[PDB]
Amino acid sequence: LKCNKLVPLFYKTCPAGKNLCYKMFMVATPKVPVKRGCIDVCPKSSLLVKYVCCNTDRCN
Repeated sequence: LKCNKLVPLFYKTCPAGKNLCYKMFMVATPKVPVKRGCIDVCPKSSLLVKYVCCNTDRCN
C-alpha cells in the first residue's frame, strides 16, 4: 500500500511496515495537519488532535 506524506516527498509504501495510512491534525484552534503516515492501528484523538486513517490506497 502507499499513501502521501507532507515532508520529504509525495507518497510512501507501507506494505510490510504497516497496513493503514492515517492523518493527525490539531484542533486547539486553527485545524492543522501535523502527521500523516502508515500505522497498524488508529489511536484516538483526545483534546487537541484527531487522526484519519484509510485502507483503500491513495485515499490518504
